[PDB]
Amino acid sequence: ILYKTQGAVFIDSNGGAAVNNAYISRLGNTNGELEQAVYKPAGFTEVGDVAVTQFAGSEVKFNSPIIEQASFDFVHAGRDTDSYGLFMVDKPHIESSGGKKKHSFYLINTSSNVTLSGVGLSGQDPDLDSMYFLKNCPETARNVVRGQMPISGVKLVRGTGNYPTLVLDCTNMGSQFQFGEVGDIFYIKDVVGVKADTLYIDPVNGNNYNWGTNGTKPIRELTNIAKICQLFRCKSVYLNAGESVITSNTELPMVVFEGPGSLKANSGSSFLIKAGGTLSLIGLSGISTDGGHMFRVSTVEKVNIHTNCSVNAGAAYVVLSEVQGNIEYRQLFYSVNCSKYIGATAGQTIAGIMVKTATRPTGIDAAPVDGNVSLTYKII
Amino acid sequence: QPDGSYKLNKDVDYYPTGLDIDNGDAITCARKIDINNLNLITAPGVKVGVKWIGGAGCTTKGLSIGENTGSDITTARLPRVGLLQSASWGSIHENLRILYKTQGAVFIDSNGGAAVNNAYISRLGNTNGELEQAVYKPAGFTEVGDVAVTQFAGSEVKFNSPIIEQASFDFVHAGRDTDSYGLFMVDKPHIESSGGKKKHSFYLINTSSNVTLSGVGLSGQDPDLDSMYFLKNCPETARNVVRGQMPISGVKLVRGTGNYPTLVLDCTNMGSQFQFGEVGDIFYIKDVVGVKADTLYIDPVNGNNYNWGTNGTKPIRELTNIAKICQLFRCKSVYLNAGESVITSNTELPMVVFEGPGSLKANSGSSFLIKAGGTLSLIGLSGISTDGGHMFRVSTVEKVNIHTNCSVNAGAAYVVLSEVQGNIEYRQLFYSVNCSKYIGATAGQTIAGIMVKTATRPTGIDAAPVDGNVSLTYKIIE
Repeated sequence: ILYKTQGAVFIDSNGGAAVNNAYISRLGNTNGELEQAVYKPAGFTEVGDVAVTQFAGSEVKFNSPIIEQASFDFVHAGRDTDSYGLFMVDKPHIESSGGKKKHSFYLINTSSNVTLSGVGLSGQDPDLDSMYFLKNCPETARNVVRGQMPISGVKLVRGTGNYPTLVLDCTNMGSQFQFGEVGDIFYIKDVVGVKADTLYIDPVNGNNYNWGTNGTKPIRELTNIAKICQLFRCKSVYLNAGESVITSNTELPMVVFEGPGSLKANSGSSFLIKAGGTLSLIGLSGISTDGGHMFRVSTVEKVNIHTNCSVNAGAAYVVLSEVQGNIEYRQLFYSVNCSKYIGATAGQTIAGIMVKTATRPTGIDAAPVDGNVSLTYKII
Repeated sequence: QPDGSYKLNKDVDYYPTGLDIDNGDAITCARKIDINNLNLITAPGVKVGVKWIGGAGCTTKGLSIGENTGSDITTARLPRVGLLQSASWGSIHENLRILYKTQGAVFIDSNGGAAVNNAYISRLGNTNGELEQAVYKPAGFTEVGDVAVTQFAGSEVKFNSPIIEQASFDFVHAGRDTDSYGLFMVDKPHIESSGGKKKHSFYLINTSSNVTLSGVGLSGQDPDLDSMYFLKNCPETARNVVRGQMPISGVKLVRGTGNYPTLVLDCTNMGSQFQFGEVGDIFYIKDVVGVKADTLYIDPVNGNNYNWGTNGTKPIRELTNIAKICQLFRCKSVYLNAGESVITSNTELPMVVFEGPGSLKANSGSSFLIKAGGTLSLIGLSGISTDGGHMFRVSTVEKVNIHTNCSVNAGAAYVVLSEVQGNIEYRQLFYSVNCSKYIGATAGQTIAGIMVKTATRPTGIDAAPVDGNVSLTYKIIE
């Protein structure tokens, strides 16, 4: 199909239908972005030519399509009632002159299974163009990505709606961590068979579009660092120079933090500890808060907090347990300031404390925790 | 031509590249060509059956090349190279049937979106097949032997359910020289060869791949050299993903060259490969999803490092990769068969239960390395000792528990040296222990708890069981 506005449109009942080795191309992409789709689901309101459009419950199988010069390679909506209609594309060969493109898979209220073949791109707008756009896909939906990412860097995903649905299933990422972008990490639901050792943060030069798992492409904010480390099984977080801040309670992953950066909780906010393990701050320029307790622990699992950097909780505590907790805190050298090292909101939390520095609130050597904490050991 | 004119190519070896088209150096005149059931036979010795050059969007169904003349291949009416294809994006070959002598089909340069569906490609028997020298092949492929399917220079043809028979090499595939572009894609290859003669099935050079195994295949008769996969210089960013079902008969999975592992087992149905097959070279496995094993078996006397190690009848021999192997297959324990399992350089131990009659030994001043939190348990072993180095070097800040229920001798060194600001609990149960300190640290404070429950211990350090860089949380002695 050589087309001007839309290549092929698939609507309503098409069960078991197949489209094999299609070759669908606009005649060049000049003014392609100004075409207006004629037959389209109500949820697709974007301007731009569309190679393949599918909606209203249609579930055609697309096997190895070649798609050329399109603003949108695929627009697919699930059925309005129940999101029925799986978007299925196996090894699409997607290309466009000058790298002009808006989205390759614009997916509305739907699930999908796509296998990439290493051929593809994202468009030139550094903000809006992405391989996937997930629009209002429901909580039970899954948009599964297998195969090989393009060799050249792309922005993977953007979306609207309250639920993540993108799944990386052993996706071959190539050099995307270094040269591409995730776009909006919010929309990734889970990741299988893809790992990275370290997440890089840079509050000055970082960019939140980045994956963050390659040092040349750090992210900027702390908002999603627990999510990202959980997804890619990161062992460390590296904080580049400057102050990494939160203004709302934010989870920290249980890993080693290193680098010249510092951590700051503002607006009365706290860092949240939600999983067992060890949190280590090693060699940072420091951590402090402007008035909230520093770490709020909401897990009953064994938590070790290891601070080898400057610590200042002011009038608040280094650790507040919101549950019946089990905590070991160790301060190594540098300095620490707080009214109590550890406290808890109710009836007992067991804790062990070591504070190895002369620069500490000496006056609480004899009473280092509030009444709701009982000590297993105290090494000061 | 030099003068700016154009002449029809009559050169047998010529094929156009994407570059040639763009330069204007070549213009394809092959559009709207369709083949349906053509049988092509050839006098013995003919170089090439079909040149599918520039055939973008052209299609084929039931194209048969080569005659099954008889048992003697040198006299058979078939070409040396069945099919040579380039610049044929969007072409489709259905039910291709090639009987060849040297190379079945060759795909080079731009073939974007091309498919080869249900091909049947076979040499006419494997007699002297190993001596065939491939004619059109990437520079990185220097081996001798016939090749059913060859692909290089950025060609990425989708192979759907091919049947490949009697080949020394089933597939030789190289990624593009500059950027490793060109995914090797084969869904369900049906691979057989008489007398089980074979070099490799997937010889992959500087490339990624996605292969779904269907349950039909083998590896060659050479016990050291023959393996299903050969991964030659695949880059750090490449992945060679293996899905589907392993062959019923044991095979050797993988060998390679280069410094980066790229093979991925993605819910691969291993069948009984742990018991009857071999990994070959564990170095080249990058990661494993949905494949598990409870126990890793080591046998310094009778083991073979080609083995998976996860079945008791096929233990591996050395300790070098036991941490890597336990991480991949999520092993819960390691069984040491009788004998001394030794290291001569610093080697990581997985945080699992070690049992069996074997002993562990660190020679040449080496140490066992503890790099992750959890519990390392040595239960009922014939002992662990070093010839002078610290026994366990801890480089993680996570909670580490060390539980030794066997004889322990670190000599003048420590049982545990923390190289970090550690958090260690050590317990010695019965048997005997010897060391200068149970726990020490390279620097500034490491918290520890210790229990030593045996009378055979260095009693002189009951009072100072750990060095000055370690602070005790509890101490249970006597």
